[PDB]
Amino acid sequence: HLTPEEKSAVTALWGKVNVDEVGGEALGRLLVVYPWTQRFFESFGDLSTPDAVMGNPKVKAHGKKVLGAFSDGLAHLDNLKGTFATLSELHCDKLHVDPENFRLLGNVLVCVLAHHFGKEFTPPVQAAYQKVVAGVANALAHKYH
Amino acid sequence: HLTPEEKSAVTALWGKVNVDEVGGEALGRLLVVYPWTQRFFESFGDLSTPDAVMGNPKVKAHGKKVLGAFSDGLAHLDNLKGTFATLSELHCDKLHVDPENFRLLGNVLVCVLAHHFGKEFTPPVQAAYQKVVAGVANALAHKYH
Amino acid sequence: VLSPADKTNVKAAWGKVGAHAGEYGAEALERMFLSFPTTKTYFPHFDLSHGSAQVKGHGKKVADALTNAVAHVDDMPNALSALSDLHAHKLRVDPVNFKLLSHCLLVTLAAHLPAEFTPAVHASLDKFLASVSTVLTSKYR
Amino acid sequence: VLSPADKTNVKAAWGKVGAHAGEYGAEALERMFLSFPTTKTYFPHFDLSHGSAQVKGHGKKVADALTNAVAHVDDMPNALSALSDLHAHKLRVDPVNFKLLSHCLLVTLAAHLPAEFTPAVHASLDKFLASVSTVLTSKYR
Ligand code: HEM
Ligand code: HEM
Ligand code: HEM
Ligand code: HEM
Ligand SMILES: O=C(O)[C@@H](COP(=O)(O)O)OP(=O)(O)O
Repeated sequence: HLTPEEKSAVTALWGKVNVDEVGGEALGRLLVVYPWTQRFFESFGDLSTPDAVMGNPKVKAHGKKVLGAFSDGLAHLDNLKGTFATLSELHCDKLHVDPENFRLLGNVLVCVLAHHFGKEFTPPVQAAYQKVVAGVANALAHKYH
Repeated sequence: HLTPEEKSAVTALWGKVNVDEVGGEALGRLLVVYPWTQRFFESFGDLSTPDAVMGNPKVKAHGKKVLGAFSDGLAHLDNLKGTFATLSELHCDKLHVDPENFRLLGNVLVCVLAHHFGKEFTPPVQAAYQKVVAGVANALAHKYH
Repeated sequence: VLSPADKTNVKAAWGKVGAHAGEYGAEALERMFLSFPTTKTYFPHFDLSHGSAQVKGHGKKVADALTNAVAHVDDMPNALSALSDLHAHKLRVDPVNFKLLSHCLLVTLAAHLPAEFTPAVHASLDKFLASVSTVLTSKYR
Repeated sequence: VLSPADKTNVKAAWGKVGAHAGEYGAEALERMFLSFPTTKTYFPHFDLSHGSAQVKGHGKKVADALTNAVAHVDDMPNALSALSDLHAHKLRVDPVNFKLLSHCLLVTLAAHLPAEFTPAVHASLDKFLASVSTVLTSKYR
């Protein structure tokens, strides 16, 4: 998957991330750019407009939890399958969440990281993160049956 | 992965396959159903209508070598990557073929297996072949950089 | 866009489906749940076992929408508007799934139409299923 | 479709692209080649190294076409008629690839427009580029 220079650059950039704000903002953007994804959160309240979504505390709170697990996954870049196995079985058997949502969240995350770091989210850094979000998507999807 | 029953269903169905024939039939149909794939065969001559494709002798001669390699891979289900390693290198470095073509041919191939075998290509037999064609395709896209 | 030969082809193939549309609809769904297990995340309320009544009933509705699309093949955005709304606003099935079902419907037809599933008809049905899908997701955002 | 709002959003972000379009296209392309290597199969005739001249030129060409598209948002099928004939009849790039360049174009914009890349605008740009991609592949079969 990642070369060692890629592993390094990812860790390097992650350590400057405020996982709380980035998670809220990513899930927020997910619900706004791909509205059908709101289907899993009707109990979150007002998701009627973009600021209503980005401002929604349940969206923000779920975003933080989700990106937290993701973040914890960045310490398992050698066996993401193993680290998300439980969360994968959960998202399938219990939450009935279509894995494509994990890929859509992945790209929104990449756009958020780019938006936050500007110039520093270099083409090479992005390439490394594309490998990671694709790995986390596949790992999360690994157990669906 | 395939379960020992899926491997059996696959090998047994493949034993009934005229490989040269299925090869010409799947390549031809890929070129008719997704005509943009004809971009790699300007040297094959006339590809203007469905019959001009299906009956083109260069398209038939080529389907033969393509499904022949595919057929060999089926005798190596536990090691598709190594089996297809040198053809992966060639399709990337020399022919410059986008791997998405391998997935489109995988699906056309499943359609040709169902059309030929009729009821005998049962939904459980199809699931087994879906894993095989996705496997070949991932195996042929592996050496791309 | 569907050409005159495309429509002739769809109509010929679908015409031969005839009274079996419901059954074929159900078989394509089973092929899909079996081949693409992630698609089952949209039916947690269905007993999905072979031959279930829920799946049988749903296949008939899917095949009936398609039979309608063929009858109104030159006016699909309108003939499918209600269904399109249903999918964009409530079901919200992610778009990548229509291709999976479309593939399983083509496989189901191939399996059943030895004489009619020619390279040409296969090309036209694919374009048709792709067009029905685009209409059904056209209002997603 | 693109709403009257999506159009106002697209014009504003793109207006802010200024004489930078060439550099951002080239950047979008470099990001795409590096992140999704299978896209390089379409340019075995380009030097694809960083700061490569052909990439810089193609980048400008791609940007200018979008700039023309933004200016003709209401009527893109037409503004892009010739470029869609070109991708459908000669280049024949597989459709899976347009979503990859589009993503890369958004990452590029976000990385350069912190002020303007709001959630809503991110939404509109995404719809716009998929709409462009759709026109570009509408004549493929
Ligand atoms: C990016 C990979 C993702 C990770 C790392 C992740 C992780 C998590 C975690 C930590 C939980 C709580 C599990 C527990 O009960 O202990 C969860 C729940 C959930 N996730 Fe995921 N998730 C991801 C993406 C998604 C996406 C994209 C959607 C759909 C838009 C989604 C929908 C849900 C739902 C609905 C729940 C339950 C919500 C609730 O009960 O309030 N997840 N996720
Ligand atoms: C199951 C997938 C595939 C297999 C097993 C396969 C295998 C082969 C074989 C064994 C060769 C001959 C290699 C040589 O000439 O040294 C070949 C050549 C070639 N393949 Fe593939 N192939 C696959 C699918 C594809 C697809 C999907 C296309 C493109 C639509 C493609 C395009 C070509 C081309 C352009 C050549 C060279 C033809 C020529 O000599 O003019 N292949 N392939
Ligand atoms: C050929 C494309 C499709 C057509 C023509 C179509 C047609 C239909 C129709 C006619 C209904 C019944 C509406 C009613 O009850 O009034 C429906 C509902 C539904 N469809 Fe779609 N559908 C298609 C693809 C999809 C796909 C790809 C999936 C998911 C993988 C999906 C998921 C569902 C579900 C979850 C329902 C609710 C069924 C229930 O609870 O009974 N559909 N669709
Ligand atoms: C946002 C969608 C796209 C836009 C607006 C766009 C724009 C253009 C333009 C303006 C040309 C120049 C043609 C001329 O000089 O007459 C062209 C060429 C070309 N495009 Fe597209 N394109 C898009 C996506 C794609 C994709 C996704 C690929 C590949 C992954 C691609 C690959 C090509 C290639 C290889 C050429 C030939 C370039 C050369 O020989 O120098 N295009 N495109
Ligand atoms: O890592 C690998 O060598 C293979 C094994 O898994 P599959 O290809 O079967 O998913 O791919 P990856 O884990 O990246 O998805």
